[PDB]
Amino acid sequence: MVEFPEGFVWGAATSGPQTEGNFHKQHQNVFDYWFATEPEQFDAGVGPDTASNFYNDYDHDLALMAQAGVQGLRTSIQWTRLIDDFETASLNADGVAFYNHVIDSMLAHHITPYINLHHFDLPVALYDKYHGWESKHVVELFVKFAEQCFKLFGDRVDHWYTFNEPKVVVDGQYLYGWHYPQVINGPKAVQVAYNMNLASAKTVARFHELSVRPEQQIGIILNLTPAYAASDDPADLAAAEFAELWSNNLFLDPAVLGHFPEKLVERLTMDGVLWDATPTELAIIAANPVDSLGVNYYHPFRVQRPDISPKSLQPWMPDIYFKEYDMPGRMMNVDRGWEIYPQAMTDIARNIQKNYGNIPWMISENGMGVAGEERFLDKQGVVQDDYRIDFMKEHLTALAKGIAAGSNCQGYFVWSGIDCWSWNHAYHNRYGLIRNDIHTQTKTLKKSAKWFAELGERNGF
Amino acid sequence: MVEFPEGFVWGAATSGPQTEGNFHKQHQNVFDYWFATEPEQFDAGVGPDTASNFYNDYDHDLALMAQAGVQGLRTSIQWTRLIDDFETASLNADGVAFYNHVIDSMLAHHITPYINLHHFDLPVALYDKYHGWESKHVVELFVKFAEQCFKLFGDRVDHWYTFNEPKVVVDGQYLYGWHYPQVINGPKAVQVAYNMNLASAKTVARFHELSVRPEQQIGIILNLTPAYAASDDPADLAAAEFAELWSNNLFLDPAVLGHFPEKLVERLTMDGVLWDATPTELAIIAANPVDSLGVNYYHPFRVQRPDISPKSLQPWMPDIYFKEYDMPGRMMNVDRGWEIYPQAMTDIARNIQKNYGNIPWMISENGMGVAGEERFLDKQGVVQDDYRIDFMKEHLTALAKGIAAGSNCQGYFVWSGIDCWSWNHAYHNRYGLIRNDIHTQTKTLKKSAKWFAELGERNGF
Repeated sequence: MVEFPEGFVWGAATSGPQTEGNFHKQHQNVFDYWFATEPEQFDAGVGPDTASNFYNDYDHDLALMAQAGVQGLRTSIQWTRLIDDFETASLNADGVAFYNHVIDSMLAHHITPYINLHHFDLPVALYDKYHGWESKHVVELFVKFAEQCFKLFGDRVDHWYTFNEPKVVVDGQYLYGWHYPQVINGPKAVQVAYNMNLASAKTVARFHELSVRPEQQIGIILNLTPAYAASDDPADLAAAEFAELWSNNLFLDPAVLGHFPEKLVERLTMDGVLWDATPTELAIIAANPVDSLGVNYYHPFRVQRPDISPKSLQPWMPDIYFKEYDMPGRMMNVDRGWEIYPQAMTDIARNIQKNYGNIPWMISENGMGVAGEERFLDKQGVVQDDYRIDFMKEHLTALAKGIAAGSNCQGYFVWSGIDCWSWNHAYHNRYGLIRNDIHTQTKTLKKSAKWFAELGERNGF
Repeated sequence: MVEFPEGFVWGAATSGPQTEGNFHKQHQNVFDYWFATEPEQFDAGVGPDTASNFYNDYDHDLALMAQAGVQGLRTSIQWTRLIDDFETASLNADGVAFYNHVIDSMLAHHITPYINLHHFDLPVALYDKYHGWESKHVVELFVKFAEQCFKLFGDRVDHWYTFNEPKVVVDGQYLYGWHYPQVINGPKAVQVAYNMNLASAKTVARFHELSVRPEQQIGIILNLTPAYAASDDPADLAAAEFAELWSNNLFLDPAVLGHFPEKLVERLTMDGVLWDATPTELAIIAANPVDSLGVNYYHPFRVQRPDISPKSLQPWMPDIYFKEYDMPGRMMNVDRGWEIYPQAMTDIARNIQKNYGNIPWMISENGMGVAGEERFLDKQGVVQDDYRIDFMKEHLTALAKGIAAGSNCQGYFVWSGIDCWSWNHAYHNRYGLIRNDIHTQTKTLKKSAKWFAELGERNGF
C-alpha cells in the first residue's frame, strides 16, 4: 500500500552525550559542566552522568535495537571522551577502546554504523580558553579530532557526518539560552555559524584526503524545516523570506552548493554583523561540499511580521525580522508543544530535488516525544505507543510521495532507538522504540519496535 | 579591488651585516674595519657590532616577522662568518651552526628562506692582500665560499641569490666614497663591475652542478630604475641613454642575456677604460644566465647633460656623460630627500616583459625610510606609520598594472621586516614593519605590520 525503494535504509538515531553516561570520561563538555554547577536547570536534577547507561550495556542494547528492526544506527563520538590533549589531539586510550567496542559490536549485530562527530558537546575547557566556536583555532582542533576518528575507525565505518544540527549550537549557545554558556549575542552568533560551516568543510576535505574505499562518504545533518508565512500580507511574506534564508540556507547552501546565500550576506552586511571570512577559507568551503545530506524534521516553522520595526533601537538578533506564528486548527504534539505537519516531508524532498542537485539524502531524524508512557503499559510492561506508529505512518506516507516524485531519499532514521537523555528535559518526554526504565536501566521493546521490524521486512506498510 | 596572482609571495628583505651583530664573528668585513677605525663616520657612533641583535634573538625575531605576514624572508650569509681560511673556504664551525639555526628556525615559523650570498661585506683581509674585487683570484675564493653554502644548506633552501646590487659595491668602493676602502678611480670601477658579473656567472654554474631538486633556482638582485631624461633635447636624451646602459644594462644584460651591452663596451673602448676579459670568461658568462631577477626600487632616476664636455681634461668617470636633475613639482619625501614616483615600477615591469624574455622576477626591495619614528607612537608603543602603508599602496597599485599587462612578477619583498642598520646612516631612518628600540633590542610590530598581514590574506587591498 505504501512501498519504498530497494535498498532503503531503516535506522535509528541517538548521540553519545545522551546515551553513554559520563563513566570514566576524561573531560566535561558544556552540558556536563552545566549540570555539575546548576543541576536545578535539568528536569528533576537528572543530568547526563548515567543517561541510558550505554557505556556499560552497549552489547545488549545493540541486540535490542537489532530486535527492533534497526538496520543502521547513527550515534556520535564525544570529543571529550576520545581526546586526551585537545591541542595535539592525543588519544585517551580507554576512550578509543570504548568506541572500537561499540563499532565492533554494531557489526556483530549486523547494524551498519553511521558515525557523527559532534552533537552539542563542545569541551567546556575550550570555551573557557578560547570562547569555543568563536575561535578559528578551536575549528582547527576540531579537524584534528576528526582526523583521528577517521584513522581509528575508518577501516570499518563507511558513513560519516561532521555535525548534528550546527544551527542548534548557534541558537543554543549564543542566541536563546538553550545551551551553556547561554550567551545572548547576535553578532557572535553570526561568526559562530560561519566558523562551524568552515569546520565542516575543513573536515570534509581531510576526510577525502584520508579515504581508501569508494563507498566511504561524509555528510552533514541539518533542520530543513520550511518557513510558512502566516498570510500573504507583504510583511508576513518578507518575514518568511528572511526566516528561510537564516534558518535553512545559512547551512544548506555552503554545505551543498559551496557558497553562502547571496541575499543573506547582503542583509548581514547592511546590518553590520557580517562574519569575518578570508578568501582562503571561502575557497575551502567552495571546494569541499558534503557527499550527502541528513534531514532532521519534526515540526513546521510558521512566521509573521515582527511586532516592532527592525529599525528600532535594539540589539541585533535574527529575530528582529520575524516572529513565530501559531496557526488555528494546527495538529499538536501537546505534551511537548510542537505542531504535527507531515506534508513538510514532501516539500523538503521536492526542494532538495529541484534546488540542491537531488543530492543523496536521508531522513536522519523523525520522532515523537511523549510524557508519562507508564500509563500506556499493558500486562507485560509493553508500551502501547500506537500514537508513535500512526505518527510514523503519516510522515512516511508524505516521504513516499516525495520519492515517487523523484527525490533521491535513501533512508529513514527514527529518533530514537532507546529512550535517551533529552538535555534539560532529561527523560520527561520519551522518543524511543525501546523504553528505558532509568532507575534500573532495564529496557523493553515498545509496540512500535515490532511494527518497525516488520516495516523493514516488507520495505513498506 | 586591487588583486595579485595566485601564489604571489609577500616577503621582507634584510642582510646578515645589517641585522646580526659581530658577536663571535671570526673576520672583519670592510664595514667592520671601517667602524673599528673611524666610528666618527657613522650616525650617532652606532656601528655594526650589535646591529639588531639577530645573532642572539633570531628565533623570537622570526616569530615576530611571521606575525607581520612575512611569507618569505630574504637575508644573507656573511663570507666573514662562515669561512675560516678564505683560500680553501674551510669552515668555521660556530658560523655553520649559526646559519643552520637560522634556517631551521625560519622553516619552523613557516617562513620560506631566500638566501643571498653577498651584501657589501667583502672580507677586509682580501682587500688588503689582493685589492678585493679587483682580483680574479678573489672571484675564485667567492665561488669556493658559495659552493660551501650550497652544500651546507641546499638541502632545505630552494631560492638563492648571488649578489645584492653589485653596482652599489662598484659605486661605493671605487667611485664615490660610500664604502671603505673609498677608492676614487673610474677605470678600476669598470674592471670591478666586470669581475663581479663574472663571479656571479661562475656561482650560477656551480649552483646548477650541485643542485638536487628541480625547485632550486638562483638569481641576482639589481636596481633597474630607468634613467628619465630631463627634456627632449638631444644632449639630455644622450645623457639618459648612457646613464641607462651604465647603471642598468651593465649588469642586467650579462645576468639575463649572457652578454654585455654593445653600445656600452664601444664607449668604454673608445674612452680606453674597458675591462680586461678573456673569451673563456665571456663563455662562462653567456652559458650561465640567472634563473630569476630580484628588483630593488625606491625612487626614480632623472638625468640631464653634463655641465662640461666629456672631452675635457679630467679623470674618467661614468658621470662625465650625465648629471642628475631635479624636476620641478616632483612629489617629495622631503625629510629623506627622495622623490616618490610609483609609475617607475610599471615601467620596470614592461621592460622585463618586453625586452628580457619576461624572465620570472620579484620586487626584492621596496620601502620607505623615516627618521624619529617615536613621534608616532600610540599610548601602547605602536608606531602609527600610515605613511608607510600609503607608500606600499601606491607602489603595489603600479606593480599590479604591470602584472595586468603581462609582466611575470611573482613576489614583493618589503625593505624591511625589522628596523636594521643602514651602513653609515645606521638607525637614523627606519624602514621596518617592526620597530627596534636599539638600546634594548626590544622589537614591536608597527601599524603597517598588521596592514601587511591582512594584505597577504586578501592577496590584495
